[PDB]
Amino acid sequence: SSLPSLRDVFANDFRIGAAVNPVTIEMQKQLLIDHVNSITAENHMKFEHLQPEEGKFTFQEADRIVDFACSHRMAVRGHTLVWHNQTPDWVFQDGQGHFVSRDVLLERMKCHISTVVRRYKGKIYCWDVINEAVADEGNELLRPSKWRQIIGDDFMEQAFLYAYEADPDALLFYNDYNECFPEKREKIFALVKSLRDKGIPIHGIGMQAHWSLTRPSLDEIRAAIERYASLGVVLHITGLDVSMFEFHDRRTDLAAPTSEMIERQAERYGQIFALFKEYRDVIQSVTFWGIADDHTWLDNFPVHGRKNWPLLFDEQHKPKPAFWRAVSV
Repeated sequence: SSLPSLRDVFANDFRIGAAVNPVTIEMQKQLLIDHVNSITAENHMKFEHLQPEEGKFTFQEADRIVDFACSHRMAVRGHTLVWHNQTPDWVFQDGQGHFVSRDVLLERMKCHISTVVRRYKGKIYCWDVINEAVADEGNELLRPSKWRQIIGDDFMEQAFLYAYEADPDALLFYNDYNECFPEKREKIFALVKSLRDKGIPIHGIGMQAHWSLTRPSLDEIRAAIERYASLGVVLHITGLDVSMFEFHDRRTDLAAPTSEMIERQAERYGQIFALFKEYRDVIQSVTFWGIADDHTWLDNFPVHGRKNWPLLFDEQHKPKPAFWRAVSV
């Protein structure tokens, strides 16, 4: 009513987005209409929800998400084309059950990318082409995956070129999490620099920002933004949430967040959006992975069956103290 609108507050700085599905669009419709000007599919544009079997395309739920966004003047981010998760086994197998060749997987990759991207061309302005290809642990640069194993390390080059051919007006993104821990930051920077230095059409880096109250520090976030911005790419914050639990905190029995967690989350969100507003010249969109605490994937990850309170609105869709600091930067 008298509440400020997130997209309006940040009109001059970046788009404000939310990850949704057909159910949460109904359940949180008014929040979305009042606050966001960008929408991402939380799951229904991943491989397994678009081509569950070869040649069987299931666009119904993704269509509903795109339809909602377009009927409310919201942009859409496409998430995601090539990922080591949520991809069916058929993609990598032949009739016998063995792994396909590099040429066969490339044909399947191109056909998926072309069919998916062409359908939403001119409604979807950018795509997370490659998701989470960098290793999250160890000394290696690249996480193992059947994509990488079968095609080789140039699978990402091919995926970007395929998406560019299908919609050359789209902004194409490398998207990843823990993007601000220095060791991983440098892997991501190295990987993207490598692709850009080969003329590969990668225009943006997606910072998932699945963050905690403590990690990463404001200094690590600032350094990552600058390190990524120095490549000349655009920056999207693609899956922002602020977990009430650190990585080591696998507690199951907390039925409400403490006054201290709520207060420290407000302060944390205030600091994060001040930092974003400061880098408004290179950050063009900030998407939350949800919008209110009645739906969050953090309820079940990394601990199944608990509850988390990661967003700017509570389960009753009322603004949290985090809301007020976020909009007053």
